[PDB]
Amino acid sequence: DITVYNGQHKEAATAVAKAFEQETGIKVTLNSGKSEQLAGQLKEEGDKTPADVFYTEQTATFADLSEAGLLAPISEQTIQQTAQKGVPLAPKKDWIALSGRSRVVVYDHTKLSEKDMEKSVLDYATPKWKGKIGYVSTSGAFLEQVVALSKMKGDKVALNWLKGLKENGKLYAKNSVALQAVENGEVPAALINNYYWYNLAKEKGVENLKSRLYFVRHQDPGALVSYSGAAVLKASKNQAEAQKFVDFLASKKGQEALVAARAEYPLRADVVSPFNLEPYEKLEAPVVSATTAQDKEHAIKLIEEAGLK
Amino acid sequence: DITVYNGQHKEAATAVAKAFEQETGIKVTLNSGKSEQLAGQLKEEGDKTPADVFYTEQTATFADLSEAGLLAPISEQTIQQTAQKGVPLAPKKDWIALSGRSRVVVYDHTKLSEKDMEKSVLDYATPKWKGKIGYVSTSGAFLEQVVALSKMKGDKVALNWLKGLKENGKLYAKNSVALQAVENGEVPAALINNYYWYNLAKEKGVENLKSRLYFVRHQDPGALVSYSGAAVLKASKNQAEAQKFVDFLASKKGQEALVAARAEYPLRADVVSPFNLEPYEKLEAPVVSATTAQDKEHAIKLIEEAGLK
Ligand SMILES: [Fe+3]
Ligand SMILES: [Fe+3]
Repeated sequence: DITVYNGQHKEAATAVAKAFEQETGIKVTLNSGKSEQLAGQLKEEGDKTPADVFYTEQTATFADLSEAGLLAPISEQTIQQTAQKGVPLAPKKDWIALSGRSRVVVYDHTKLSEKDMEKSVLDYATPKWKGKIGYVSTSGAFLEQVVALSKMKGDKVALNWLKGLKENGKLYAKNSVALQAVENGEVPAALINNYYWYNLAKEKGVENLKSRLYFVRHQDPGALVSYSGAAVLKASKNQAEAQKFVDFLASKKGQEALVAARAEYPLRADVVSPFNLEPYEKLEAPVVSATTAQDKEHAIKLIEEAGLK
Repeated sequence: DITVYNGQHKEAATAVAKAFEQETGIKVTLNSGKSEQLAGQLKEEGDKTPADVFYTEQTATFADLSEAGLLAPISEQTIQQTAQKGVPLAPKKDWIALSGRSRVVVYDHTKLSEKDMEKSVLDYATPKWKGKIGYVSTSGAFLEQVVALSKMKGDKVALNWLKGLKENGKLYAKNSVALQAVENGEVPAALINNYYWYNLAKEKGVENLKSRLYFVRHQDPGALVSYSGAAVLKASKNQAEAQKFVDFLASKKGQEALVAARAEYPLRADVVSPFNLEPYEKLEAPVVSATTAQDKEHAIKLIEEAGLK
């Protein structure tokens, strides 16, 4: 049996866990929490951690752990299975990307049309959007967005964008809350990840939603796709089973289990999401290098500088 | 007017040069030679080089130059244009990949069928292939193959493969010569890059060729796609024009010019090669990280160790 530190949304974890149990008879115990505290805790437990696997919303969360040598290597053959355009590869083969989440703009289509949308994510952080654009600065994908800005456009552009959000945007604690804020009409638009919308649409029927998704495309930084993944703890006592679980998540059955439950992009070529996602290729997402521990600290620095935290 | 140090096959360079001149009225002077000597020479000339642009068969050739800060940065927007699955991105935005070349096995179809081919590139380096498999150890893509082996399979596997080639394979000075050796029946099969074959087929008619291509697929290291690219010299006096030339090579018209002449894969999504190449996606090529200067030295070391050089 194995213990999974779960930084993914609960519905994602349960779905793959149940499937795995069903397929193999290995029981999975989930210890759920926010991707960051979890990463922190693993550093602190070191070789005494009870965790076997760490499953998180953002591969960027693996940077520190990998640098400190806390993660075990995966087979190259597994890694190759989810290697698609834009997907980061762990330099030490000690973590794997498994699903993609797109940055999107959600907006109230009963107040706006595509026609009112911007051609760049940069443009939302302006007075023109004063108190009209929601954002989530504590979001993991928000930080990746910052790193992407900095790498694609440079620090000044990035900083300006942050300062702009601070002055003009409405801050929400979580992506889900931001999405609700649009539906409830608190704000007309918000920057979040794609999956929340589709998920909400399935529960409620798109016909009943005020909100719709807008894709920035044309390789803008705001077209960023970031990835969720997993890693095996070097400290694990149950290597056979831990490895088996990570491999399963990269298999056709594990990808199917995940995509059925959550509107994230599968990374295997032979799996179709049932959610009718906007086709990857049409996203025109830019390719960005993997976020390193140093990239991470740097983005944090900018956020602070802009006075966001 | 600009001066291009040309490490690409002459027919590639001329074709893009002519096109560029035609489109812009800027004259291009080509100084042709082998990608390595050229790279060496640029190091040696430093800030006194007369080169404006360096155009080469293998992006790996840029590693040293970039490390020494000899290359100028390109626009991120240009870089994004050729960023496809598997394509390496320059960490300092100071070089760009422009076309892909696949590793392939060519074989005499009047002596063998696919059925006699191997499922892995590893298997050709065996006694079963004694004096029956041609290889080119001085080839730029050969070195990349070595790096890929080492990164995917580890050093021992790599070394074994090299030693195997040494004992069992027939060595040729160049890819073209290897290809001819198959046609002339000196060897039944050889490891080269895809473009030579297609090019030969167009001049001569496939119906007149003994040789055919075999793709290893399934993410084997022998399914490697490596890339040709260009860079602007930091020392250039003609930056405006040099940059314009690199941007042109990444444009639709520059990619078209190239693919018309040479059977390499375009990297832009809106360009179709007229050569009827095996579709990229069907190659099942593995994704490998960019070759660093250090990777390069390491591969050289293995080659030596195996007694190849
Ligand atoms: Fe989330
Ligand atoms: Fe060549």
